[PDB]
Amino acid sequence: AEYPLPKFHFQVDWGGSRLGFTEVSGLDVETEVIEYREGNLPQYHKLKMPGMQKFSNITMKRGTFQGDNDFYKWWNTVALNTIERRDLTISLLNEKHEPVVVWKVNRAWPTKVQSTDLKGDGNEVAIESIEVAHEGLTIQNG
Amino acid sequence: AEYPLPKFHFQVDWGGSRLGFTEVSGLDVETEVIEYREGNLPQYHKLKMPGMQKFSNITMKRGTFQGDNDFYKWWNTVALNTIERRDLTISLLNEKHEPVVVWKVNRAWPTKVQSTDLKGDGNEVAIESIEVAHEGLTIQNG
Amino acid sequence: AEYPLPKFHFQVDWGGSRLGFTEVSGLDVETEVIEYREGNLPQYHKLKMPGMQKFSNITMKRGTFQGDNDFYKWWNTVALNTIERRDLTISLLNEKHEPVVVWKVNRAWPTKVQSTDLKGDGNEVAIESIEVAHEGLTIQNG
Amino acid sequence: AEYPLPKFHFQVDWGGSRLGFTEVSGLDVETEVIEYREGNLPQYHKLKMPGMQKFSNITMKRGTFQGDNDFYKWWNTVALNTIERRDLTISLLNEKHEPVVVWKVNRAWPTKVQSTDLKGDGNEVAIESIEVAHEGLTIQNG
Amino acid sequence: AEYPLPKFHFQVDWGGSRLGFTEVSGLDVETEVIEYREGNLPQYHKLKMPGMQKFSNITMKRGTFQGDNDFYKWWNTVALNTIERRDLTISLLNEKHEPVVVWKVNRAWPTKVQSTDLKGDGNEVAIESIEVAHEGLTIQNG
Amino acid sequence: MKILYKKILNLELWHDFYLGQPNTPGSLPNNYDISRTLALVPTQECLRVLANLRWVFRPQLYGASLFANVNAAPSGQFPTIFPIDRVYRLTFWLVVSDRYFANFTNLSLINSRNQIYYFSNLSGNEGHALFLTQPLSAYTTNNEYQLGQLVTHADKTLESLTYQGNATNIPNPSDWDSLPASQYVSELDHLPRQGTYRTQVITNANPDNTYNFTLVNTNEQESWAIDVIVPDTHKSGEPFSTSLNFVGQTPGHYRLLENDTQVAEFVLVDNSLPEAFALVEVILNPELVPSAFSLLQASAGQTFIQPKTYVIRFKNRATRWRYRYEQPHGCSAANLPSYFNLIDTHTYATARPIGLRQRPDSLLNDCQDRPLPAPSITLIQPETDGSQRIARIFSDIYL
Amino acid sequence: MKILYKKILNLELWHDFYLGQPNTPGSLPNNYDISRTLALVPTQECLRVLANLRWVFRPQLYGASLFANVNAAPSGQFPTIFPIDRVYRLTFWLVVSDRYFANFTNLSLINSRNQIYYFSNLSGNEGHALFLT
Amino acid sequence: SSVIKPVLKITNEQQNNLNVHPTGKSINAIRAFTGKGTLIWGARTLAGNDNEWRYVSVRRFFNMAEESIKKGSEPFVFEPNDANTWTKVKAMIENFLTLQWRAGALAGAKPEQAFYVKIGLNETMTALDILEGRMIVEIGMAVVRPAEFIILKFSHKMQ
Repeated sequence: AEYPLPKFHFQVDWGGSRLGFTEVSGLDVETEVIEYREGNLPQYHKLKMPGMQKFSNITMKRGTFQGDNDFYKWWNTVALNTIERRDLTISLLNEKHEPVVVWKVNRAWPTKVQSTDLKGDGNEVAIESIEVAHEGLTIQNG
Repeated sequence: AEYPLPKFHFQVDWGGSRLGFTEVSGLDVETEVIEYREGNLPQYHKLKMPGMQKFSNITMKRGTFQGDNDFYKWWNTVALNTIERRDLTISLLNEKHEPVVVWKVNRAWPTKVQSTDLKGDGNEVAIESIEVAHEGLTIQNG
Repeated sequence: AEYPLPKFHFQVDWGGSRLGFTEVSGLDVETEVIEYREGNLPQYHKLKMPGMQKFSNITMKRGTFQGDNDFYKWWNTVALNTIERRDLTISLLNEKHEPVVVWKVNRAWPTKVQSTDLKGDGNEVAIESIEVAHEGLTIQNG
Repeated sequence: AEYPLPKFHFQVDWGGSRLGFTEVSGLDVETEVIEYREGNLPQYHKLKMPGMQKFSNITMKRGTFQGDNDFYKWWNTVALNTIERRDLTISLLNEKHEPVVVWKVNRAWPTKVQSTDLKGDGNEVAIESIEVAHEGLTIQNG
Repeated sequence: AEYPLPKFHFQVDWGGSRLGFTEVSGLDVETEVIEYREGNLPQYHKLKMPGMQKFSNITMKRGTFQGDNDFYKWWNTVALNTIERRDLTISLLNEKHEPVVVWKVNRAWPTKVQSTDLKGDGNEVAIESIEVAHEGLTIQNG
Repeated sequence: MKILYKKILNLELWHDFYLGQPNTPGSLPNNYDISRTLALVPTQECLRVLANLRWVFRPQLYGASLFANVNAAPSGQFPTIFPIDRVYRLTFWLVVSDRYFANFTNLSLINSRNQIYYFSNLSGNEGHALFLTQPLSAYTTNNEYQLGQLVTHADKTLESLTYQGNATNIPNPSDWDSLPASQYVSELDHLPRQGTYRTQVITNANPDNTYNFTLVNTNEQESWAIDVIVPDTHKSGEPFSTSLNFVGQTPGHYRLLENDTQVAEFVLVDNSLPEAFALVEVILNPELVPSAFSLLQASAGQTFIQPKTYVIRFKNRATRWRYRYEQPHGCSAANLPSYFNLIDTHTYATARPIGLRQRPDSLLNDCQDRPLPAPSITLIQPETDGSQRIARIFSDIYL
Repeated sequence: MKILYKKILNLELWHDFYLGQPNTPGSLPNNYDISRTLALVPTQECLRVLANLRWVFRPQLYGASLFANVNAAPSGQFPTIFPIDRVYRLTFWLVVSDRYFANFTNLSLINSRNQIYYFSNLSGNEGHALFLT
Repeated sequence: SSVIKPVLKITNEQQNNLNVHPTGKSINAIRAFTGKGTLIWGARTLAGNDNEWRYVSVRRFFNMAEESIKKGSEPFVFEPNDANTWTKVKAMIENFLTLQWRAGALAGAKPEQAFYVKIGLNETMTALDILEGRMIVEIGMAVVRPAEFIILKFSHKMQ
């Protein structure tokens, strides 16, 4: 309550079987600026007012396990213009595992899935990524 | 008065509940150049005169605390083309905490809010950012 | 089954004589977003729905041996608009050499072949690369 | 005040079920000029006075949905020289979902209907258009 | 629902073997306007009423295959003022490979056939086009 | 333009989770703070009324304050810019910020989601402070007290430790604790909350008659009225239900009457702030608030300010502490602290309830003389009786 | 709207590859798990019938369970929202996840690719358990 | 459709007693109008004096919404009764209500004025409810209501 929070203890509800994600990025909101000026205004710069909103895609990365094929499962539910949409919840936890900051996403479906690359000299774990589109985002703190 | 000033002791009045910002950048002013030359001028380069003014957006970064949801609060007061505008004051303090340089911003409303990213291996604090548009800026020193 | 997998023990079936590849990259799938909004919608951002699919080219790198001229052999089977197409299989193996993750490629023909560069001061092995186009990809895990 | 209105939040009453379009254009009024000069006038250019009025056709565009065949329905009510005429209302809405500027169109009937074009490589939504003739137009602001 | 349809999955019944095209355009209907005004009318603009109907020609484009000479076959069945007329059906398909929107074209015969152009530097497929005249068109949705 | 402001009201909120029990209450310490647990919020009517009166609201580290705009007289008395000689009414929401609040606050554990608390300056209770709560009842003989009840007796305040179906002539010292004399919050402030639509039932519905329903607020002003006409095919004597709408009223305490008879009493709510915890009302009326609580004097055709300080106070909860183990502990009934009770080889619990504090002064020692950690405030375990009554409340510590 | 649910079925699956032979069978240990070797999957008819009956299916670490929607009576007996007094039939697929399963499971080594196993509650065999074999 | 005529003719004076009655029981009419065919005229329930359940469409909509909420919040049976589940449930309910608002079913300028959801220890629940295993959620919604009566007033213009 008095200390600033760290950024390494979180969880994601995505209607998937397993949990334990490595990276989650892309949480933004924006509004466009509209500008205006008429000829007789004594200042020689413009006036500004709000416009339309814009939201970003969300990226998630996790490690690969035997028997788990969930990213592909969700991506592959796509017909011509129909797909299975889900509600997404992201929460940041503190030392006593209590949800402190919550991000609520609306109508999210997977737009991209990327698998790992194979290197004969690579001493690292295999990681996979998913990219998701949505129609809304909301922040709740305290 | 004889020494040059450092750049790590400052404060921001933004009509918000808490204080203690990490980074503040974007404080600029500019005027456009207009060029002109007629055919019979003995020099073969142009003449220059002042034009219109231009101002930049301002970015601020701060750390995340439990119970504080102020950036989102201000951003979320937006109707179709109406929003709550505020007067912004930024001041640089010296060793005895006396305001020395003051920047006064006119009509500022938040255009963008970005939250932190989550890393399972990140040993750092979570930081959030806001980007603000305005219709004026003025500098006062001494 | 409980541990995450590494990324350095794999094999490739490509209808070629030899095996032992160094690098394999390019395994992705994607769908395009279509956006829509009508004038009287109370939200001022757009709706999103799925579109067409897209697949990437695949790159493979291996070391050069005396007597082996297989990349060139496959590339050189090209007539005006006809070529020899093959089914490609990529598999990731675990400690006991059991196929765990399988990528199945459909109708793949080589679009590019690059040989090594020669340096009078280069203390490295000579490596060659191939780039392949295909009309489909499928993931099988567990 | 000091800020003007945007152009993306509107609605149309036309007698059909849906109330959301993507484009509405064609809202104009005009009067012809008549010119006159007699031989002994000290100025050597003409005098001008008002004449007859002229109105334009109105175009509307919207996206295609399963089960909705309303443009065709209205167009197809045409006998030899008789047709079903309707009163048209167009309104530009505000934050409180109310009307600010209203266009009232008198005696409208559809003169043209255009369906979408089909492209094997087109990643866009299908859109249809209607063109309407009328015998009057009136503007109401404030 | 809330989502519209895309424009890239369709089929054409025209009497020939293949059922796949790359472009289909020209689907329109129109009625002329007749205008009238008498001298003593208090308004100084005209009254409007419906007139005669008008239909457009339809254009179709497809790629060239060995052994297929169907456009020419249909065009070449022309005697002095007699020709073979066909019923044309165009349908926009859905995920279940069914029809949603149907255009029925009555008494069609080919008025024009255009073959591809030959370029020594052209990296594209060869495409051919046909242009068709008809005596009627009808739309069926839902 | 000279503008003079003077404090006119003090509103304080106390909690024994931080303060404890002082042997004689005075003021709060210098480091007191609840700015992260409780908050006061003016309503809309309150805002416009404060605007009309030229008064200023201000939050504080202990509560809030009000400032009035006055004129500087030579006498030392401070008159308002104009005489405030009508009746006025000011309301405030009380909102909770700290989760787990209902665990350390000694509230009723009975399921109540249609009720709300209420505090006012029409409660008397002027003892060692100006308490906005109702006066605590007295300890009597032959009554029924639930576990958790606070009463008054012999210059002291008594807390209940167990269920008693019939009382004694003299307090049984194994059922009651002994605290200093003060007032707190109790179940005497738990009023039923209501929204916009009501279902009212008339008993012995008589088709030959009518009924006039009315609503009366704290200032004894009628605010609302309708009529209901029972149809002439209704068999006389059965109940009859009707629907009522209070859409245009301002939230607050009201009494619903039918033809010169009280039928109901409730706090009306408009769901402007649905998650509010309590409501506070402050009244300006020279006839209803006694002189120990009023804030304005009237003399010489003017009004003069009198600053005051009102107090609300919450008592902490008390639980029995139970130490639980993973592997067996070797302590016995013959080597453990006398204040303990051995349950089994992995468990022992205190014999009397202890009060939850943030900085509990002294901790308990083990049979091997070692300090034991205090409980946490995340979980409490009430145990129901055969008759589905609360019998005990524990806090578990896993070692 | 009060909705009360109560467990109505226990389905367990045992394997001696993990358990061994206890001298007298009781319950499973506290760390039992086959969630990565065997799985129960309702069919489509099963899904719509469970919907009509207002029952809920749930996988478990040892098998699965069913929950019924009941009314709280004073007697301690729990009646269903309505009388289920007709004949009903519920089916489930049993799927194997672990390869090499046919090596440690004591099955018949004779080539049978046109046969399948079958278990029911019409087999009697009520000894120290309710055996579906 | 496929109708010739009603068997009886109803007037406005009879409609006054069919539509409103002191007992609340209401009768919706089917009437013929010159040039328009035969139309359904009246949309009230048998509880026509009830300020909440006067109209058919409001009750049917409420039935639909609560059924969808039940189906959405069924999977959490036999899950831990703690803050995380409460967060997830609230998210699901709010997303459904937002989708309903944006189609024109609910009144309000934003989703903050159209509905609210309350679930938690300081909202609708207590420790006793945690021990019992009960979850309580409160949902408020503002629906749009129709216009039944249109009144026209005529005058002679001053001249």
